Amino acid sequence: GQSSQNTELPSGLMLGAGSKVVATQKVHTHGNAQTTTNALDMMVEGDGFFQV
Amino acid sequence: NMVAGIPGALSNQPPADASIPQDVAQMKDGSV
Amino acid sequence: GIPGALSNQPP
Amino acid sequence: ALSNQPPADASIPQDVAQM
Amino acid sequence: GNMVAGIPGALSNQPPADASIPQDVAQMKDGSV
Amino acid sequence: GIPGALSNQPP
Amino acid sequence: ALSNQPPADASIPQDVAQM
Amino acid sequence: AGIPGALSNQPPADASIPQDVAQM
Amino acid sequence: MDRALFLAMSGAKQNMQALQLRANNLANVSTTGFRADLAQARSMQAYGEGHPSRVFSMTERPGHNFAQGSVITTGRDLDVTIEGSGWISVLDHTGKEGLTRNGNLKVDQNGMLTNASGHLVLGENDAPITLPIPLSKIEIGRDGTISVLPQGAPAEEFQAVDRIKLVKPNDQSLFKDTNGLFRHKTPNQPYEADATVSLQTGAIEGSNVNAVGEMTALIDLQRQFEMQVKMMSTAEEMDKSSDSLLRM
Amino acid sequence: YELDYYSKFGHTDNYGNLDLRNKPYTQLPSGFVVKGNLNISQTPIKKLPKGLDVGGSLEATNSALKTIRSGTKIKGYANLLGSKIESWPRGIKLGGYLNLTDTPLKTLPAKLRVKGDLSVIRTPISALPEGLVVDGNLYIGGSALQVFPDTMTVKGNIFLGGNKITKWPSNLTLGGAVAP
Repeated sequence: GQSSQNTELPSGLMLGAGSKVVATQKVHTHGNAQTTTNALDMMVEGDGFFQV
Repeated sequence: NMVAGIPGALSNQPPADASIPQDVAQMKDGSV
Repeated sequence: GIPGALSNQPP
Repeated sequence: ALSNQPPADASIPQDVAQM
Repeated sequence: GNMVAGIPGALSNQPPADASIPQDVAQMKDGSV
Repeated sequence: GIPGALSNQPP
Repeated sequence: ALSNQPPADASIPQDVAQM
Repeated sequence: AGIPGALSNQPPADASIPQDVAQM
Repeated sequence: MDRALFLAMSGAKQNMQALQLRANNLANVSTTGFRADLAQARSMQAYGEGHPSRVFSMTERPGHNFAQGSVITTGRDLDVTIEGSGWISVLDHTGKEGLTRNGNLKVDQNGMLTNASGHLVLGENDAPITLPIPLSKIEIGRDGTISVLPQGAPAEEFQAVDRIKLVKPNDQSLFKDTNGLFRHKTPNQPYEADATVSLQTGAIEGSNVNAVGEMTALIDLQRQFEMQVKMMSTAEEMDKSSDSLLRM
Repeated sequence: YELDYYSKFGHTDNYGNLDLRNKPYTQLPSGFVVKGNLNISQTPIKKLPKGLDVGGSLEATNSALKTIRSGTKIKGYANLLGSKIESWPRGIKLGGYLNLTDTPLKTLPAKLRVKGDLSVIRTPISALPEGLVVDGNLYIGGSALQVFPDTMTVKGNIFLGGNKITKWPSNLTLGGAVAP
């Protein structure tokens, strides 16, 4: 498993192993507001999470 | 002296392709 | 004696 | 290489521990 | 009557984990019977 | 004979 | 033809400058 | 002689005239 | 038998290795900040006594494609892409510093700025950037300056806390290491920050792999591979026919 | 006709070696620079341009080359086998050997230095220049040479090849052996 040295020569040729998905990142961008007539539904503008 | 090594595909390669173990390649010169 | 030869006996 | 004692049978186990 | 026995050919030359030879026949390989 | 030997006669 | 000394081996370098 | 553009199997040295080929 | 059997085998073996390098390129088309790998073959002759008829070929990596990757506009504040040439200096798990072009940054529970690969992002003092834990709005600058708003502070209290270390060395002096990070070929070469590298915040740089370029190279490795394996069979055929010189 | 910039590009390899074998070019532009080796074998070229620069070795085997002008820089060796060169100019910076076998060469520059081997095999040359220095092997086989100058220097072997030498140099230090 010796590495480095002359990487632009046949001696130091390096081969990859493919690709993978490392993380499924949640994009917490603030969404648009829906105006409803129900008086029991609420919204947070800006940072914040409701607690249940 | 005795001369030896791996025959066939591995030896019939350029030295850059390090298929042959280092000590076995030494035997390919001479030994006693 | 080939340095580092495999053996033929259970490890 | 003529010996006087019959050669032992080769063993091909799944695990060398249980051999 | 100290003989050696077994199924010749492909069946015996598989490793023992295949379990293709009957155990009774496979045990006549060490000189038994 | 062989314990698992097969017979050449009808069963 | 024949000779009184062994022929040299073959050089297969990845860079002729280093031989 | 024969062919005029034959090669040389000796490694390049740039100092010794290759005698492998029929240099005549 | 004849040595042309192994001379062609040594060529067919390298074509498979070249095929593996192209396979890694196409697997990394969706990867972020991926620099394509070039594949080339070197002709090496067996110098010695005899006619110069045997020449081996080995596949080797001559370099990488450093062209700008595809930029993906995502609207995310912590997404940065290098405008033109330039690198981001990060340290891997072991600690050795290296260059990266993946600007899929994130902030951990302690404020340390990392990327998608987990490498820590270097700062102005050649140290990992550690931002205050209670942030309110991160707004990266074009030059790499990170201006953050402390939590609960008025919108007019915007202050800079760090500047991402951007390095633009000669691309031909860089080699990809065993983990995708580009480092200097010469050991112990300091990575000096550049004042010309710019960061387009809100966008992500994709891969630069040309899919058709790999596909059209594949169809030629296959044909070259098939020609050499025919040579192996015809060298086998010649030896079998010449086996009738010892019949007597 | 003559080689142009675009025609030059179509005879150059990856590392910069110009290949003009059998090509119908008659003259090269002055101040010509070659990145690597130069090959003008079998060419109708009768003259090399002034200010010629070769980053490698000059190959002119079995060519029509006749005149090389002074000031030419050659990093590698010079191979003028079978060409039509009649004289060697003074002041050529040669980084390698000089092979002049089977050429109509008649005169050589005084106190010429060959950093490699020298060949005058089967050449009509009558006498070697005074103060000649050769760092390699000297082959004079089949030539018309029969008298060596008063002082010469050969750091390798000297091969007579068949010609008879009668007057040997008074001051000669040889690193090798003399072969007939």
